[PDB]
Amino acid sequence: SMNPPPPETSNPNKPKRQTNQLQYLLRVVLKTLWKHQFAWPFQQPVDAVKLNLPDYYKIIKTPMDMGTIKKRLENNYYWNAQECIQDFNTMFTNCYIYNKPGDDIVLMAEALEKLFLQKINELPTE
Ligand SMILES: CNC(=O)C(C)(C)C
Repeated sequence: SMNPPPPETSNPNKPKRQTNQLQYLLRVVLKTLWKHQFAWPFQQPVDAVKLNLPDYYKIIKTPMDMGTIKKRLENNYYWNAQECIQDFNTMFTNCYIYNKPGDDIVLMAEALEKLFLQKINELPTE
């Protein structure tokens, strides 16, 4: 029922890059999803205490959210685009694993994911 530490956003010994694909992931992909009317449940780690979801972190062992992704991107945490794409996919998958099919949150994730897929389809060549 308690919250775990959030995912890290800093790790000085993890090697890092700033690539054109990672730049697109921030300027286009994250910015597009972040501004959406359905972004709000996804802009920060799930607070299982405030939301009264005592089993959330029993089920979701690889938490991820756009607040974390945003900080990772702003702080150049990633080596490659794949790492960041994986973080978005973990976020959507978690939502679909935890929640009931058809729930509001699922529809919200689906709307964000559709946009994510449309933007990733035009990920620039390196
Ligand atoms: C991303 N948030 C969720 O999946 C809830 C469990 C609905 C708070």
